Amino acid sequence: SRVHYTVCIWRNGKVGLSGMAIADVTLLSGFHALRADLEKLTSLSDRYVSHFETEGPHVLLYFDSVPTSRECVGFEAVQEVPVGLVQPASATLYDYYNPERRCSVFYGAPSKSRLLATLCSAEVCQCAEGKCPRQRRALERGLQDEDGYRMKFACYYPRVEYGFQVKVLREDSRAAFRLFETKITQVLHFTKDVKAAANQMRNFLVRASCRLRLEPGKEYLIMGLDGATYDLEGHPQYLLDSNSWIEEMPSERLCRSTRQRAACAQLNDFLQEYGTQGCQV
Amino acid sequence: ALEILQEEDLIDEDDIPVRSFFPENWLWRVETVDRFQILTLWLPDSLTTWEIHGLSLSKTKGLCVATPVQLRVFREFHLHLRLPMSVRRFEQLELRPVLYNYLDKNLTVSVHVSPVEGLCLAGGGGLAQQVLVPAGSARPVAFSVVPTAAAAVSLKVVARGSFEFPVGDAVSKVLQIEKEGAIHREELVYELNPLDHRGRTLEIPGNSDPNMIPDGDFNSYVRVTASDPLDTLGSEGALSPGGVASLLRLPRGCGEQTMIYLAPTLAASRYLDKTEQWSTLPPETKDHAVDLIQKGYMRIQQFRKADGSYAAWLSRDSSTWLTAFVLKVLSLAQEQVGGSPEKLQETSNWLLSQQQADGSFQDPCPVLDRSMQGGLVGNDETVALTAFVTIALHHGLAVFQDEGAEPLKQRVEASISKANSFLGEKASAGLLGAHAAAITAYALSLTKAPVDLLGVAHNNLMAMAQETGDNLYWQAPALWIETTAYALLHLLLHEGKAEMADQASAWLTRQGSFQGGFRSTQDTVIALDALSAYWIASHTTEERGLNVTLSSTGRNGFKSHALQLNNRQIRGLEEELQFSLGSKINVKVGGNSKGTLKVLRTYNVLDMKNTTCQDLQIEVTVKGHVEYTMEA
Amino acid sequence: KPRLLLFSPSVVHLGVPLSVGVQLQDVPRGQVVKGSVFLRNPSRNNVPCSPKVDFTLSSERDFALLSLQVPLKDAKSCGLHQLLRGPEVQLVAHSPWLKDSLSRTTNIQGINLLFSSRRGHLFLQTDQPIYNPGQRVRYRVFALDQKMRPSTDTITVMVENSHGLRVRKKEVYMPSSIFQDDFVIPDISEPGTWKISARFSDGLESNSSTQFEVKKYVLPNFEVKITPGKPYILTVPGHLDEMQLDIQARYIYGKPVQGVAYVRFGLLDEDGKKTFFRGLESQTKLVNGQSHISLSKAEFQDALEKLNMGITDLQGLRLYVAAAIIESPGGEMEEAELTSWYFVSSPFSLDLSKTKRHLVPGAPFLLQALVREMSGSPASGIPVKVSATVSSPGSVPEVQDIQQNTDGSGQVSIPIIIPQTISELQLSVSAGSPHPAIARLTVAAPPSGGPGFLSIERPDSRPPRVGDTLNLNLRAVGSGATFSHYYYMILSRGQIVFMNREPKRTLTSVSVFVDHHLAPSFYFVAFYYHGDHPVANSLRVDVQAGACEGKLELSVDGAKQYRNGESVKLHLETDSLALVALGALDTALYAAGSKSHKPLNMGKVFEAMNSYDLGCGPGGGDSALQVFQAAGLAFSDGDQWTLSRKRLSCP
Ligand SMILES: *[C@@H]1O[C@H](CO)[C@@H](O)[C@H](O)[C@H]1NC(C)=O
Ligand SMILES: *[C@@H]1O[C@H](CO)[C@@H](O)[C@H](O)[C@H]1NC(C)=O
Repeated sequence: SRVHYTVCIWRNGKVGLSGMAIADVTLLSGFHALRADLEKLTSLSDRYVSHFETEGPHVLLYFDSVPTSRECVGFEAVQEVPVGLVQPASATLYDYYNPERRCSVFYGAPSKSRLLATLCSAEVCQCAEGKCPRQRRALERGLQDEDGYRMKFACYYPRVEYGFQVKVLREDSRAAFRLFETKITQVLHFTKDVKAAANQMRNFLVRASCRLRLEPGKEYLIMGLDGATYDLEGHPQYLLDSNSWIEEMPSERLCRSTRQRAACAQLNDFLQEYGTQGCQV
Repeated sequence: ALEILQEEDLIDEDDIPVRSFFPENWLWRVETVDRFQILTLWLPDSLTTWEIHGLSLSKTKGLCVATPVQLRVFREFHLHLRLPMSVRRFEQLELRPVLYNYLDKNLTVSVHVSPVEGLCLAGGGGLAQQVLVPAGSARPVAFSVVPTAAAAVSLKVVARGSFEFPVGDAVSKVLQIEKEGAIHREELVYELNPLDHRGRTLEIPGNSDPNMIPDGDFNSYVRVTASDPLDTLGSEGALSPGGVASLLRLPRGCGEQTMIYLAPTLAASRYLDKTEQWSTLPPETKDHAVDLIQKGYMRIQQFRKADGSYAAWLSRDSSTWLTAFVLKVLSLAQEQVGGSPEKLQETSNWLLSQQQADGSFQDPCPVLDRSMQGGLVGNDETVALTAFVTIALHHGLAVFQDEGAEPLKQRVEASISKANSFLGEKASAGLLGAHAAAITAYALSLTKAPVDLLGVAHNNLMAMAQETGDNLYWQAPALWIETTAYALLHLLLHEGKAEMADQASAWLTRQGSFQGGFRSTQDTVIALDALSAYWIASHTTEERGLNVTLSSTGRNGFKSHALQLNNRQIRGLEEELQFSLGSKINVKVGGNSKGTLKVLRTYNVLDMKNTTCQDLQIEVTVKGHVEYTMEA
Repeated sequence: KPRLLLFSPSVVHLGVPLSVGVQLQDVPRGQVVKGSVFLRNPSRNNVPCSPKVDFTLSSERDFALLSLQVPLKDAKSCGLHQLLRGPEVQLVAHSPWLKDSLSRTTNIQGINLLFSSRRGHLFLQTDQPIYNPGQRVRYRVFALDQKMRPSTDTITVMVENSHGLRVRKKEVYMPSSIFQDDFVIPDISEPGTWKISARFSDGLESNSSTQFEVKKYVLPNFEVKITPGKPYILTVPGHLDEMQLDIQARYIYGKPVQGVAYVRFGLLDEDGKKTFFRGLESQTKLVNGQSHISLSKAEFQDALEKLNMGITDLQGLRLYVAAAIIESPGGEMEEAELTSWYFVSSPFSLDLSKTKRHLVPGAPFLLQALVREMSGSPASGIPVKVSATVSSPGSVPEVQDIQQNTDGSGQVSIPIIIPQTISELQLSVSAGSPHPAIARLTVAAPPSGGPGFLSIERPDSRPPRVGDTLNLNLRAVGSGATFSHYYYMILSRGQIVFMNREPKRTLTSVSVFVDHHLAPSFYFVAFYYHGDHPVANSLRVDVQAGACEGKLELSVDGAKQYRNGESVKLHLETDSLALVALGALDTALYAAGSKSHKPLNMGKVFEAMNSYDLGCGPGGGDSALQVFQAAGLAFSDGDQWTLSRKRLSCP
C-alpha cells in the first residue's frame, strides 16, 4: 500500500569544498512520493528542504545548508504497481557548486539487503542470484518416468557441466550462504577441473535465504553449471542454483518396491552409462 | 484492484526491433557525384540529431562546402541508456534506463534486463518489472548490476508493452569493464647534450615497484623536447646600404687610376652580393656594376705587358705589387665575368719569377702613388709585399683547370709551400709590426699552414695586440682599419664565427659608418671583403637536430626506435612516440642541440582507499510493506 | 619625358604565376618598344629565377598585363633556397629602349621584391570535434592551388598532441587531391586540444591547420542553453539595466526537457577568477522546456554590497551564470555556463576600419563607420553624428557637423567636405542614445606642394554582388590637365587581376565588373601623370555576396521526422563531376565540448583565399609610392620606385 522514507544528509567537508547540496533520491520501482507530504515539508519555518520536485520514482530535494551533524527529512510514497524484482536502489547527493563532488549510496527495501547476493573467494567473485532448490526425488512421485530424459537434460537442455554423486559431511554457514561440505563418491562429468576424482573434499554452497534441505551423512546426485570461486585449499567450488540437479539416491528396498520398480533401475542404468560413455559419442 | 498486473499477456520481445548501432560519427565515405547523386542511407539506432558535412571538390569548379543538413530521428516511444565510461569488475553499479512516452495514452510496460553471461543481475535476469508511464511523461527503470566479466559484456534492456497497445523497445549496448587495479604513470626526465662527451650514451631502468598489477594494461611512451637559445643576438653587421653603392665608379684614367676606381667597384659589388643588400638599392645597380666590371676587365687588358705583368703605361717597367693587385682583382672578377683564364695563368706565372731563392718577393718599380699601397712607406714593406703577393697567388691558383693547367698548378702550389714556409719563419722570428703580422697570419691561414707555423703567427699577433679604444685590437688611421680587416679574416679562417671576430667586426663597421662610408683607399678594399666574409660566416653556421636512438628487449622481443627532431627545418619541433618494453632501455644520443628526454611508463597499480563520500554524506532508510510478485 | 612603368605584387609566391604590369608614358605616336621581363638575382652570379615573357608596346597599345611563371625548379636552381637572411628577389624588365631613348647605363629596369614558398590552399577536417582517450580519430586534408582547383602536389601532414608534441607525420602524393587517414588517441592522454598541421612538401611556409579536443565524456541526451535577453549589461549609474535570462534545456531529438534548473551567479574577471555570490541562487522547474529567471536591481546591489563592491568598479568583469539542470524523473544532469555577459558603458560600438586615411585636400572625405551592438550584431537605424575639425590652413579652424542614420548592416557613410591646404583632420564620432558610443580619429594631410591628387568617388556604398557592375567616378584634383588618360587596375588576392585605361572626360566614370575572381576583397588602384611625376590613389572594395563557383547542395527529400533504422534518400547536387566528402556528426558532440569549435565553412574558405592579399588598410596615401605600396604593389618608373616591404605584417 504505502511505504515510509527517511533521508539524512551531512558533511565532513568543512576542510574540503563548501556549498549547498542537492539530494537526488530514487524510490522503489513502483512508488511515487506524495506531493502533499513534500510541500508541507517545504513550507516549514526551519524546513532544511527549501525546494523540491517529483515525478515517478524520483524526488529532488534542495538543501541550502549542510551541517556536520545529521540533517534528516522524512516523507512517504505510495505504490503504483507491485515490485517485480527484489532489488536495491540509489540516492545521490550533489554539491550545488561542485556536481563532480558527490556521494552516491545504495539502499534496500526493508525486508531486503543493501547489495546483490555474490559469492567471493580470494580475488574472484561469482553471481549468487536465483532460486536454489531443485530438491527433486522422482522415485516417490508420479512425475518419474522410464522415458530416460536424464541424459537429454544433461546434454541438450538445460545442459549440465559437472556431475557427481556426493556424500554430504557437514552443513555449515558463511556470510549469506549455507555451505555443504562433501566428499565425492563417484565422478560422472566435468568441464572445469578435469582432474576431479573420488574421495576429494568439495564445497557445495546454497544461498542462506533458500529453503533447500540437504542432510549430512546421505549421498546425493548433484549436477549443474561450473562455478568460478574455488575453495581456499585450492579445490574448485560449486554453487547450487536454477537448473542444477539435486536428487537423493535410493536403497535396494526403495528400488525393489512397486512405486519405482524398474524405473529406479533405469535411473541407475543412466548413471553408470553417462559417467563412462560421456555426453557425446 | 489498483495493483492488478497483466503478466505474460504482452508482446513477446521477438517482435520488438532491438536498437544496437550507436555511432558518434558516420557516413564518412567520399562519393563521386556527376552533378547528381542519391545515397540510400540506413539510419543508425540512436535518437539524436545529425549534422552532415559536405565538401564538393571538382577539377573545373573547385572547392564548394555546403550548408550542413540537420537530420533528427525520433521514435515517440523509446528507452535511453547512458552507460558510464568504464565500470570496475566486482563493483556494483546502477544502470538507469529511462522510458519515454510521447503518446497521448498512458502505457503499461514490462521491463527487464535480459540474462547475459558476465553480469550479475537481480533475481537472475528472469524477473521483469511492470511500470506505467503517463502520456507525455517519462520514468526511470533503474536496475542494479555487478559485473563479473573481465573485459566487456553486451547488455540488452527490453521493454514489453501491453498487447492492447503494442508499444515496445530494446537497447543492446556494450558495457566496458575496467582492468584490475588503477592507472598510474611515472615520467623519467633526463637532460640531453650530445655536444662533446657528456650524455651521448646512457641506460635507463624500469619500474622495480611491486605495486604494479602484472596482468594489467602496460604502455610506455618516449618523447623528447629540444630548446635553442632565446637570446636576441649580439651581432651587428649591415654596413650602410647606399654608401657602398657610391663606390661604383667607371674607370677613367690609366691603369693605376683604373685600379683605384675598379678595385672598390668590384669590392662593393662583391660585398653587396655577399651581404644581400641589392634589395635596398636601385634594382638595376647590379647590372650597372657588372657592366662597370666588364668595362674594367676590357680596360685593364689593354695595359697588359708581355705575358702577364702590369704598369699604368706600357713603357714603364712592370710593378710586382700592382700585378699582384690586378691578379687578385681579376681572379675574383672571373666569377662575375667570363674572362680569359690563360691570361690569369700567365700573370701568376710572372709573379713566380719575382720570387727570390727563398719565399721573399720584391717589386722592381712600385706604383706612383702610395695611397694604393696604404701608405706602406718604410716598415715591413718587403714582408708585407711578400705576404701580399702570396695572397694574390692563392687567389690565382683557382683559375687552373683541365690537363693543360695541371702542371701549372703544380709549380704554383710548390711555390706557395716555399712562400708559406718563409711567412711562418718571419712570424716565428720576432716582433714584426701589427700590419705585417696580421697580413702574414692571413696569408698563412689562406694557404692552410701547418699548426706549427699557423699557430705561432696567430699567437704572436695576440702578444702584439693593442686595444683600439672600444674592444678587440688592431678618426682612426688607415693602417688600423687595414690591419683589423686582415686580423678579422685570419680569425674567421682559423676559427669559424670566432668570439674575437665578433668584436673586430663591430669596431670595423663603426669605422665604416663615418658620414655614410669610408673615404680612404687601400683599407676599404680589404675591409669590404672582410666584413662581407664575416656576415656570411655568422649566418652560415647553424646548429640543428637532436637524435635519440632507443633499444630494448622485452615481451615484444628485440625492438629498436630511432627518432630525430631535425628534418632540416626545425619548426619548433617536439616529438612523441610509443615504445612499450620490459624493464631496461638503452639510450644512444646523437646530434648537437640541448634538450630534455622524457620516458613515460604507465601501468595499473593497486586500487587503494576510496575517495567518494569522505566529505559529503547521504543516508536513507525505508520502512513499510512492499507488495511483491514471484519473490519466493 | 618618356617612361617605362613596371608593376608587380610586392611578394612573389614560388610555384605561382606572377601577374606583372608594364606600361609606357608619353611615348611618340609611332614609337614601339619591345623587351622581356623575368625574375632574377640571388647573389649567385646574376642567374634568372624564371622563364622570360616578352612584351611589345606601342603608343596606341601602351600597357600590357603579363603572366610570369615562377616555377619551383628555376627558383631552386638559381639559388633562392641557398639565399641568406630575408627571402628577397628581383623582378627585372629588359629592353633596349632604356639605352636607345633614356640613355641609361643599363638596358634594365626592375623592382626589388620579397618571395615566399607559401602556395595553394590546404583544408582539413576531422571525424569529430571531440574524442575520448583511446578513440580512433579519422581525418582528411584537401590540397588546392592558388587558382582554387585540386592540386596533386606532395603534402606533409603532422599531428600534434595536447602537450604540443608531434605524434605522427605523413608525406603523401595525392592522386585524387584528398588524403584520408586515421589514428588512435593514447588511452592515458591528458584532456586538451589537439592540432593537425598540413603543408606542401616544397612549402615550408604553407601553414594550415585544424584542431580538435580530447576529453573524457559520456554522450549527453539533452543540451541546456543560457540565453541573456541582451548580451550586455549597462553599468552606467544613470540606469543599471535589469538582468534577465531565458534558460532552455532540450532533448537532442528535439523535445523539451522537464526538470529543474539549478542556477548559480557571480562575477568573472578577465584572468578567469569567478567569485560566486553566496545567496541569490535560483531553482526553477522548466515549463515547455524553458525557465525565465531574472536578477533584481535590489538583489544585485545587495550582492555587490555583500562583496564590498561598487557599481563604479564594474567597468571590467562580466556577470557569470552557470546552470546545472537535473532531469526529472530521469536523473540525467548536464551543465550550461555563460561567459558572454560583459558589463558595458554603452549599448553600441563603433568600428572605423572602413574610413580611409590620407584623404585628398580639396575632395569630399567619406566617413564610413559600422555601428554594432556591444558584443552583439550590427545596429540598424542608429543615428550617428560626426564632428570634423579642419585644422588651420592659416585661417581659423572650423567644425563640420553631419548626422546620418545607419542604412543597414551598421553602415553609415557621411561625406564631410575637406577644403584645400588642411593642416590635419580631427574626427570625433558619436553613435546612438541613451549613453552614446564614441570614437575619435586624427589623420594628417598630404605634404605641401604636391604634384596633384586623384579623387576616387564611389556612389554606391553597398557591397556589390558577384555579377553586379560597380561604377567608380575618377576626378583629378589640384593641377592642370596636361594628361589625356588615367590608368587603373584591379588587385585581388595579392594578384593583378585586370588592368585597363580610361581617357579623361568631364566626370569620368569607370565600370568594374565584380566577377568571382574579385571575391572577397579587392583594391581599385588608378593613376595619372603630371609631367614626370605620378599621381595615384587607391580604394578597397569588399565583395560580401561570396558563394561557390559551382554548387554543392545537400538535401533530404521528404518532411523529415524519420524513425530509427529507416531509409533516408540523401540527395547531392553539384555542377560538375565532383568528389564529395561527407560526414554525419551526432550534435551531442557540440554540447559535450568544453570549448566548441565551428566546423569548416565557406566563410573560412574565403578568409583563407584572402590570406594572400598583400593589401593593408583601406587604401590611399600621401604619395603615389605610398598608394601603390599600400595597395600591395611594387613600382618603378626609373626615378621613383618602391623599397621592399617588411613582409605581410605592415607594421
Ligand atoms: C492516465 O494517467 C493520468 C495521470 O495519472 C490519470 O489521471 C488517468 O486516469 C490515467 N488514465 C488511465 C486510463 O489509466
Ligand atoms: C607556422 O606554423 C608553425 C607551427 O604552429 C608556427 O611555429 C609558425 O609561427 C607559423 N608561421 C606563421 C607565419 O604563422
